[PDB]
Amino acid sequence: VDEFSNIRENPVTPWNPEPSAPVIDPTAYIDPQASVIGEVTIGANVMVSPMASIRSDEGMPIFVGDRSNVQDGVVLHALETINEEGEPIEDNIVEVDGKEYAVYIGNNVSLAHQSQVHGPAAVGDDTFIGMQAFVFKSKVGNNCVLEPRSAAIGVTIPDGRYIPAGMVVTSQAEADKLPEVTDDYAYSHTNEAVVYVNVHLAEGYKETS
Amino acid sequence: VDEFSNIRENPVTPWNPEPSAPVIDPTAYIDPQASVIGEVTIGANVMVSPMASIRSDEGMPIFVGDRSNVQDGVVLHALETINEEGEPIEDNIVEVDGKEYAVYIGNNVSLAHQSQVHGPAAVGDDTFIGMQAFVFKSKVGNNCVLEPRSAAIGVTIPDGRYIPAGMVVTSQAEADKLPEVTDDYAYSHTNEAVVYVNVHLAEGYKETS
Amino acid sequence: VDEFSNIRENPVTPWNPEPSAPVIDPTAYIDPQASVIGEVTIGANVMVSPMASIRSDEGMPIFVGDRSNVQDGVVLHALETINEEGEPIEDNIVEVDGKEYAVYIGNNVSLAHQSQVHGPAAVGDDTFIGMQAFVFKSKVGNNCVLEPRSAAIGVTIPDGRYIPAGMVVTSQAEADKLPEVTDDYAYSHTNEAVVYVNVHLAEGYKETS
Ligand SMILES: [Zn+2]
Ligand SMILES: [Zn+2]
Ligand SMILES: [Zn+2]
Repeated sequence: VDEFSNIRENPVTPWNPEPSAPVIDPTAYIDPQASVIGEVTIGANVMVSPMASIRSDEGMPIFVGDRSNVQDGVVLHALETINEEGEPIEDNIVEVDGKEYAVYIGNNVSLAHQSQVHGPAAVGDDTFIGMQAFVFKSKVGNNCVLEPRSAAIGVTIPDGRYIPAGMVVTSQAEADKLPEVTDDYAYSHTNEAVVYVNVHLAEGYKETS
Repeated sequence: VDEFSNIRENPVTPWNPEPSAPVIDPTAYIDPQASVIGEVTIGANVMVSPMASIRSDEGMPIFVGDRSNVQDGVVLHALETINEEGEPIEDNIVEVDGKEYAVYIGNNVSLAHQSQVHGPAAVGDDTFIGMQAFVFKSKVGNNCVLEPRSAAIGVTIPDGRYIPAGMVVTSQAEADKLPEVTDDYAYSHTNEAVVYVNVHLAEGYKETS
Repeated sequence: VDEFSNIRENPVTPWNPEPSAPVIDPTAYIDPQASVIGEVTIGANVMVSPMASIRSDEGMPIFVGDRSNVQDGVVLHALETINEEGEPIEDNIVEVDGKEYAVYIGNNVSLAHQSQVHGPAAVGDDTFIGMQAFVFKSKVGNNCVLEPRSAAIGVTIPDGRYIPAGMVVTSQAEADKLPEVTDDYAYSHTNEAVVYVNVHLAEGYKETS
């Protein structure tokens, strides 16, 4: 009757000679119905909600910074980062200040319910990635806001910008023209409130396990 | 090897002094791979499918009426409903005839696969919320239809209207102009059939547990 | 403390006199946190990822061909295929060369993370169904590409075409006009690489169980 572990090593594959187990800070809370697999780093005070799936078995590594949250049904996965010659595929590798990642999720970042960040991708600190939104082959700057159902594919979202709900951004020209987050923007304080809440949820939930 | 309960209390937090466990009608069926947490009310004959996540740990309470269904990977969650003074945040509280809710899902409502209703939100009786659709900060009337991939954010959808597939409705002006459901509309009988089916699935599945 | 099986029979219902258990090739890998229910056929070398839900309890049967993959949070489900007279509802039945299915997923097909194929539907061989995409009441040909967040509802996508990211195709006229996949198209080699990877992941993961 379905006996198993939800935090585990990635399997041996032609691009993964030696398996890795997730490296998770004692202060992070991983829901029992979340799945965390392979070459993953999870930082302090991170909340991982039911049904999230963080799978570092193809592209690796996948890093989630401190005080960030990975909400219900969020998926983190990436395109192959090493070839057949054990050759790093640089096109599928993201570089975040001297360190290489398949997926890099910064500090104080919110991955809201049912969103997905697929590598190669980087999401900078204090950014809110909206409900059902999508990031793939992109670098989202810090202090950004992806409204619900927006997407960034193959682009760089400059620091401090936002993507209106439903908008799919596929070109650098359009990413260059995004609106700026200002004090009066409707999602201007959303991330700070969410981060506050989720740090407190992680602690509350750690006291139930 | 991952030992746990999928129906459980919310954690103690600064806004939740005392934990609550879900209140679920004996005739509802909660799939073993669904997650139901915290201040939740689930009505009679409700079917909750694999991978759904109903989490009342921030905004609360979350109510699902009789004969409604919460399909695979559907997420129900809400913005904080109480502040730091144990102060009710009225902007994040929905009012459904004398009673206050973070998320209110009426009777005979279908939350189709991978949709999401995030509070503050109310969905009126006999409404079909389409596959992958999204409701957030909105009141959807009764006898409505959100086609697949449609969304209602920050609006009121009048009774008897529908939102074409893919359409993101963010303004009251646009919500005011939605088309009416008529006998010949393609989704006119969709909800009644779905409700019929899911009430019967709940009973069938209850006989397997 | 939540004791259960993730691969199981569908329940007895008015349209399902006798329950069926999934028929899964020994070489397929079904993640322990995936759910597979009812009248399902899973072919060889298929990888089913965490949080996927394949549920054949309404419309049936649901078939997934050899060397195909059903990624994280993907949902497969279908509209009722038999009435009250045990009457086959031909409108909700798809025909794939002499055999009838509620959902037919061909060989070497990739159902990428958080996508969904809802029957009646057929997806032809070597097609990539993008992240968060949607197929419902449609026949997607072989060698197609649904980019991330695209959708096909009520149409036939001819062989060798693609749907740009975010595009919702609801009419045969628009499906007739889709662009062709060519050697230089950005997703032209995507499916073959994904299929290669997932066949190898299935084998790797089978060696961990
Ligand atoms: Zn992937
Ligand atoms: Zn939420
Ligand atoms: Zn369905």
